[PDB]
Amino acid sequence: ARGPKKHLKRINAPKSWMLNKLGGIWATRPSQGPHKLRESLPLSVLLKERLNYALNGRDVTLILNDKEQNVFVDGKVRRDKGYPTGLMDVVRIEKTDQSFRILYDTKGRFVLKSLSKEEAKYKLLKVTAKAIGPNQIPYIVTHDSRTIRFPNPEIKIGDTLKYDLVNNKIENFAHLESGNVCYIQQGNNIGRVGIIQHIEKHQGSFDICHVKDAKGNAFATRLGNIFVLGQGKKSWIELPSGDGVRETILEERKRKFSY
Amino acid sequence: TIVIRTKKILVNPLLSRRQLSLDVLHPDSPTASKEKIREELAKQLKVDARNVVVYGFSTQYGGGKSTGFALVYDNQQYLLKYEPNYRLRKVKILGEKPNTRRSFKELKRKIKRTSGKAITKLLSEKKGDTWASVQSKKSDHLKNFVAK
RNA sequence: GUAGUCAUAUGCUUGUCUCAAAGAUUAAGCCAUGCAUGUCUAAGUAUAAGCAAUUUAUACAGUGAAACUGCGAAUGGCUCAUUAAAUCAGUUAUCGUUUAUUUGAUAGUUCCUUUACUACAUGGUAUAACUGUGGUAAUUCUAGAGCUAAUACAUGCUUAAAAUCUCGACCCUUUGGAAGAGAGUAUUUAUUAGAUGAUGAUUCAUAAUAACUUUUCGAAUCGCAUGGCCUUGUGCUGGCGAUGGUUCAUUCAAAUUUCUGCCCUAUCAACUUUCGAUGGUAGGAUAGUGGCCUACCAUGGUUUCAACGGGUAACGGGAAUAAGGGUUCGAUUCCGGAGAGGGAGCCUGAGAAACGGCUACCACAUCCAAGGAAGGCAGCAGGCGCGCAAAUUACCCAAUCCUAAUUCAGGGAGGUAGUGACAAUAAAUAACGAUACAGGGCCCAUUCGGGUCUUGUAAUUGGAAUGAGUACAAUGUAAAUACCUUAACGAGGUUGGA
Repeated sequence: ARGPKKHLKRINAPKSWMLNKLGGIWATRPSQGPHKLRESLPLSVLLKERLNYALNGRDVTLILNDKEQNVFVDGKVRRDKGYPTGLMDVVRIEKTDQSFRILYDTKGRFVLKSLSKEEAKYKLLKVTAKAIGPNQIPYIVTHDSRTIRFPNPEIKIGDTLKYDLVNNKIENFAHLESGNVCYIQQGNNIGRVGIIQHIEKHQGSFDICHVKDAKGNAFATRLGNIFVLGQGKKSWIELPSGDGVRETILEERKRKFSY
Repeated sequence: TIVIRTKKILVNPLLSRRQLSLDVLHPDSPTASKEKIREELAKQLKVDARNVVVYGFSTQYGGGKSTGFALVYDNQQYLLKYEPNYRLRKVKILGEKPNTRRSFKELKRKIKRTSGKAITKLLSEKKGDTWASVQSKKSDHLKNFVAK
C-alpha cells in the first residue's frame, strides 16, 4: 500500500465507541499512543459523545487547546483530539475535578466510571514483559506502556500491580493463578469479572484460561485477555454496571420488565 | 401565550455554560420566534437575555410543540469568545460573511507564480475579514457593553 | 378457440409527501473550459522607527510584511488493462526481515594533551531574506552589487584541582564518615559472560573484553517562570515546559509466513535440472530471509488426490436475529493484487517500484521578434467523439471526518441543495346544508304491463367554508434560517345520442 494509513471511516470505527452510524463519514482516528487503536477511546469521543461536555467538533478544539488545561489522564495534562485513553485509566476533568475509570461494559462498550478522590489515586497496571537491561538493572513493563525501574523481584511476567499515581509508587501486586479475580480486556467475553479456575498452558503457541463468578458461570478465554482485577476474591476497583456480570437476554428482561 | 418546559440540562464548566433541551408549547399560534423564546426562557432562569443563546428548533407535524436546544453562558465575555462566528452575525454583532472562495482561489493563482517582491503587495489586497479583525470587533462589543 | 393479455410493447397525458437514483457499464476513448498540498509560534530566525504598520521595551513591544523556515505533498482519488496468479481468504512469527508514528524511558565515565582548557561575559561561519544593478520573444528565467539571519553550516574547553567515575578500611553514626580501594557509547571482530535474565528454544540478551574502527554519540536551544538560596555584586535559583539526542518496545508498520480455498481438462502422464529442478555449499548482493544470484556441486524432487499440464477476460470477493416463522444487515466487491504516452534511468525519504519527482530518450506535441521558449487532469466536469444509457462547470466544509505545524491552517472529505416518477411515492383537493316552485313521475325489457312516484328551477338560505399573502422563530445547509414545520395575519369560483 502507498505508505501508512492516516484516516478512519465512520463505518469502520469500533462498536465500542457506540458511534453515530448516520453521523458523518469519518471518525477521529486514535493517535499512536499507550493503547492500541481498537482498544482505546480518543478524547474527542470521550467528551463529545461520552460525557457530552463538548458537542460540535470545534467544541473540543477549544477545550484541549484552551490555555487553561481541562483534561488530565493519569495525573498528566493532555491536549490531543485523539489521545487513546485505554483500559484501567484515570481521567480527570480539571474545571470540575471529575475522576473517571476507562473500563469496558459487560456488553463491551467503553464506560466511564466515576471515582472518589480516593481511587483516583491508584490505577491498576498489568505486566507486559519483564527482563533485565543496562548495567545489571531490572525492568518491568505495563500494558499502559509504563516502563518500570527497580521493581519488586517477586513479580512474574503475567502480573497485575496497584499503582499510586500520586507517588508513582507500587503497592500490593498479585499474579494470575488459580483463585483470583479478573477482568477480561477483550474478547467474545469482555467486561466480565470472575474467579480464575485454572490456567492450562499448551505452549504450541496459545494458552487458555477458565473462570467462575456471581451466578457461577463458566468462562473461557486466552491469557492475553485476562487482567487481574484483584487477589483472592476481593476486587480492587468499583465496577460499572453493578458487578462485572452480564445477563441472558432472558435475565435482562426479567430484571427490567420482570417477565 | 406560550409555555416552555426545560428538558435535558448539562453543566459544562469548561466552556462555562449550561446546555439544555427546550420544549415550547404554542397550541394555537405558529412556531415560536427564537427571539420571543429567548426571553420567556431568560425569565424562568432569571438571566440576562443576551447571555442566553438558543439554536436549532423543530415543530411536530402540526401540533403546537417545538423542540430545541439552548445555551446559558455566565459571562457575555465568555459567550463572545466561545460562540461561533456565524451565531454572532446572527445577533447582528459580528456582521457580514463576504464571498472568499473565488478571489482567494485567484490570488493563489498569482502568488503561486511570483517571487516575494510582489507577493507581499498582492496580499495587501485579499478580501478582508482577518481573524485579527474579528477580534478587534469582538473586543469592541466587550467594552461598550455592560449591564444586567 | 376464448380474450385477457394480472403481456406488453410505448404508443396518448393531469393535487399535496419524500426514505430520495442518474457516461463503473463502449475504450481502464483525456485533459476543452473550469479548475490545483502547502504551513505556525510560549516557536527558530525580522528594521534601534529604509518589511513597516502602529506605538514611547526601554537591549529586541507587539507586529506582521519575507524569508528562513520545519513540516506533509510516498497520503488519496479515479483506474483491470492485465492478471487462473495464493490474487485472495483464512491460515504463519518473523530465531530470519525492517520500522518515523507514539510514547515511554533515558545519557559520569569523552580531557584526561605534561587542565596560556584562553577563556564559554555559551564559536565560527556562513546566507538569505533582504537593498539594490540587470538582462532577455519571453521562463517557477535570470545575470552580475551589496546586504544581513539562523532552532542551518561548521564548530566547539566542558574548571576552580589534582576530572569524574568506580573499594573501602575505618568510625560514626550520621551528615554517613567514609581511608585510600580501585576507573562513557553508534562502528567494527575477537574471545569470555551467559554460571550467573530468558526461551523449546541461544553462540539469545546484555554482558563484557580488548582491540579498531576517516564512526558515532553527546541541546553554542529557545520559552516563560527569577524569586528563593547567600553574597553583598555573587553562586546560583532554575522552575517549567519549547527545542532536541539516545537506544529499547511504543503502538506505526510492513514485510515476509505456515497452515484451508479459482472453472473445466487425463482427450492434461508425466513434470521440472545448464547454473536451478532440487539439495547443499562459498560469497555476494540485498536494509536486512530467501537459487535471489556468484559460484560449487548434490541429482533433485513435483505428480492419476491428474501432477507437467492444459482450457473458465479472471482483475478478482463482511451482520445478526433467529419455537417455527419474524426478518434482515454492512450499504454498485468489507476483502483484495496490477495504469497512470512509449521506454530508460534515476527522485522523496522513517517511509514510493514515487504515476501523478525528475531526467533523458523516444514519440506525440505547442508558442512564438526566431531565437528559443510547451505541453500527458481512468483525482473532475466539459465539447467532440463514443456515440447505449442517464442533473448547474449549485451551497457550505453548518456537521462529522480529514490533514496538519502550540491556532483554530487547511481540508475536493463530508455536507447541503436544487435538478431530478429518479423509483417514486403519497393519495388527501368544492361541497354542506335554507326556502319556494312544482310536472308527475319514472322505471321496467315493457312489445304492455308493471313499478311506484319528486323533479326542475340557468328560483330564494346558510359559516367570519377556503384558499392564497404577513411578521414567525425556527428542528435549520450557525449562512438553506423564510424554502421547510409552526404560528398566525389577514383571503372561495369515454363512448354511443340531437
